[PDB]
Amino acid sequence: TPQICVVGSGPAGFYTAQHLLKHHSRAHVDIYEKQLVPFGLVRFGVAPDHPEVKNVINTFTQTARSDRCAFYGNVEVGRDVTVQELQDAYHAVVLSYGAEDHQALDIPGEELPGVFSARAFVGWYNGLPENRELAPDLSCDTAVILGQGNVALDVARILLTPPDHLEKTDITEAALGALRQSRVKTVWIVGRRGPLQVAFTIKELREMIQLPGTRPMLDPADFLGLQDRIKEAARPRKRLMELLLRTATEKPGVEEAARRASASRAWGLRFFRSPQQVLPSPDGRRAAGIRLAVTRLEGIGEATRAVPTGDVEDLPCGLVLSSIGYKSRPIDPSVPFDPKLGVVPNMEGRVVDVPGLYCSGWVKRGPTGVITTTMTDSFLTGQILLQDLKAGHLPSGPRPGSAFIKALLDSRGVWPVSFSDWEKLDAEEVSRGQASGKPREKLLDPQEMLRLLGH
Ligand SMILES: Cc1cc2nc3c(=O)[nH]c(=O)nc-3n(C[C@H](O)[C@H](O)[C@H](O)COP(=O)(O)OP(=O)(O)OC[C@H]3O[C@@H](n4cnc5c(N)ncnc54)[C@H](O)[C@@H]3O)c2cc1C
Ligand SMILES: NC(=O)c1ccc[n+]([C@@H]2O[C@H](COP(=O)([O-])OP(=O)(O)OC[C@H]3O[C@@H](n4cnc5c(N)ncnc54)[C@H](OP(=O)(O)O)[C@@H]3O)[C@@H](O)[C@H]2O)c1
Repeated sequence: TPQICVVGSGPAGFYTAQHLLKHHSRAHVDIYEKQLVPFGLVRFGVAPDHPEVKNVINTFTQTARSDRCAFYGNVEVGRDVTVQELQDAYHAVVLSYGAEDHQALDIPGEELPGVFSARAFVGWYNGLPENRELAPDLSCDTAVILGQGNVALDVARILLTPPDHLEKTDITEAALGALRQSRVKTVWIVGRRGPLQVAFTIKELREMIQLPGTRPMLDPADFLGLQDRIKEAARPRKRLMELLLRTATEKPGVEEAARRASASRAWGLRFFRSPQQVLPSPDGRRAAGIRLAVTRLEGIGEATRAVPTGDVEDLPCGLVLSSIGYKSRPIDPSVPFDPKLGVVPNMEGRVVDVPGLYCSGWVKRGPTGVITTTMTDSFLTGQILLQDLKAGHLPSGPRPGSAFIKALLDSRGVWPVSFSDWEKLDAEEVSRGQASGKPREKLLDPQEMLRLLGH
């Protein structure tokens, strides 16, 4: 009986466990997670107004209910148990811990109150325990978001959606409250390159264009030479550039021009600007604006880069959301790590120079890609592992698995959360939502969570 374990319970951990159980009839798989509950970014990242994306949880639940799979919540690898200890107890270990940081802006004024990263803002409305006291100040009337990817569109969208539409979703009661009292009425999404280089996709661009109660603000002159610099383009991108182009140079209708007429809120895209400094309010207590540098594009195809002209533009606002990407961090200094790419160095999932040690997901390929991309790349890691198994390259001797790790957890006084234990937490979340008609009301205090379980 082979013993294997995974580090992290988001999509890379679970899709890696499903492949192993299906193609090896006796292997046992244990999954370790630092949060008390499973699923990663499917629960704490995907927006609450996107319930259909979260349906992969059903396939995860089936994997976890199998008799050769076990879950161990509330365990922080590299702190409560080290990577070397798991390497000694199992025949193989799979690092799937994602990317827990945000890329920093690194400019004068970033520390001023009213400045936040998108990732801290998303964790706030999604119920991630460490951000439950974020208390963003929504009493200003303008918000500026830096960077143009799908993450930037999701915070602009929760900021501008009429609060009643968010009513029946799983958003936090506390975040819902605060959005009801917000004065934010204008949102700007600022990029350093031009339209041709945006990072978001079409389903997401189109929901923004149609968001009830709002209107779009695109400038006609940023869009010159578009419809020509896109002759040779492939279906995907060209379609996207024509939705942006339509929306920015074509006359609405009698109805659509009137929807735009009575809308209390507005959102716009800005091009050729780069974050230079956050401006302080007269007495310094908060943020009052952002000073952007003017830029010009030099280079060809993908590979184009933005260069500065020497000019500047000051933009007033009371809320700055930094959305220029996430980033992985080293977990345990015994583990290799490349600080330039933000990944664990590897060759098709094999950690460089570390027999028995593998990787899956964002920590294996970088912090980009959707759930389906994470899924199939995880299937690849699992194939390489099972072939290394069958050919005899893993420890050819009996290994204890959880019998040994559980003895250490006990001694250090760490209480692991099992899947049946999650089934209970899950049920309490469901009944707590029953009165307000939400699918659930998320539990946010770890201490209370442990209490509801009997400790
Ligand atoms: C805001 C946002 C919205 C997104 N929306 C979509 C969408 O709508 N559609 C889509 O298809 N994709 C979306 N994605 C992308 C999707 O989230 C990723 O493709 C996917 O979750 C990456 O999976 P992962 O397993 O690598 O990592 P993650 O999901 O991050 O999971 C890593 C897991 O490891 C745990 N962990 C971390 N450190 C440790 C440690 N030391 N010990 C133990 N456990 C640890 C984390 O707590 C977590 O549970 C979104 C991403 C973000 C950020
Ligand atoms: N529905 C979905 O499928 C979905 C939904 C949400 C999230 N996700 C995914 O999850 C992943 C993470 O996304 P993400 O939005 O945070 O990142 P992303 O997609 O890579 O976009 C990052 C942005 O920040 C910019 N940038 C980088 N450094 C900058 C700097 N120092 N100053 C200014 N701008 C800077 C980039 O501009 P530049 O282009 O010039 O460099 C780019 O606009 C993506 O793969 C996203 O697609 C998917």
